[PDB]
Amino acid sequence: ASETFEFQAEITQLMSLIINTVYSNKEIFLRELISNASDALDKIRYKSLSDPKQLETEPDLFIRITPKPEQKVLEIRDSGIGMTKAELINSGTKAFMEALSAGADVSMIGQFGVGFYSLFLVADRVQVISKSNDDEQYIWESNAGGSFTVTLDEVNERIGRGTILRLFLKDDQLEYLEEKRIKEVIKRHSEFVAYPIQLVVTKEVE
Ligand SMILES: CC(C)NCCCn1c(Sc2cc3c(cc2Br)OCO3)nc2c(N)ncnc21
Repeated sequence: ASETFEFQAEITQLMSLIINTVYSNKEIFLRELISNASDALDKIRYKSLSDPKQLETEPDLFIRITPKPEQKVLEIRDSGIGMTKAELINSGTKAFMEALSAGADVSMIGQFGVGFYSLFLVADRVQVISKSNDDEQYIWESNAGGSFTVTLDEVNERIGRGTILRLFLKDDQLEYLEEKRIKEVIKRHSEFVAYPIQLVVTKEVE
């Protein structure tokens, strides 16, 4: 039983714009999601200052990137604060689009507070799987269209705490499934992240 919701008008506009743009430096999406992951980790860590038990659901603070080639999927996981069903369901958007019209580089998206949407530069569908200490695990899904769904999660691996951004990459952006490519993008735009960034690589035994 999934629930469907309509996106705020400006958001639907932003997604269409991003998923269709021919912008050339699409790799910036990884910088933005890692940044958001880092932000969520900061949150749970700061919250744990006066409520240590909050960390018990998942003691390790990390950002993990897992390419799943067979499915043409790239996952960006963090053991941050997570999001409840209400948070997933419920700006900076309009001002950013106006900046874009004037010539601003798409890479400024994060400074406008909407960097999450840069994922549509390399993917045409996304599932945000999240588990907040305050709610059950839920799945938020969008295909850049005007509506998104939120479903109680009974199909994905249990997240102790945190969020998984599961990107369904576009057929021409499959390079982001490659370990070599992924590393260089990370090393290039995320040198000062306080959390370990783990890359999960699958290698056939010799
Ligand atoms: C204070 C509040 C306005 N910040 C919201 C940040 C939402 N968010 C984001 S950005 C985001 C996430 C969404 C979303 C919109 C955004 Br923007 O709808 C689908 O889930 N990434 C997060 C993450 N990795 N962990 C926890 N929260 C995350």
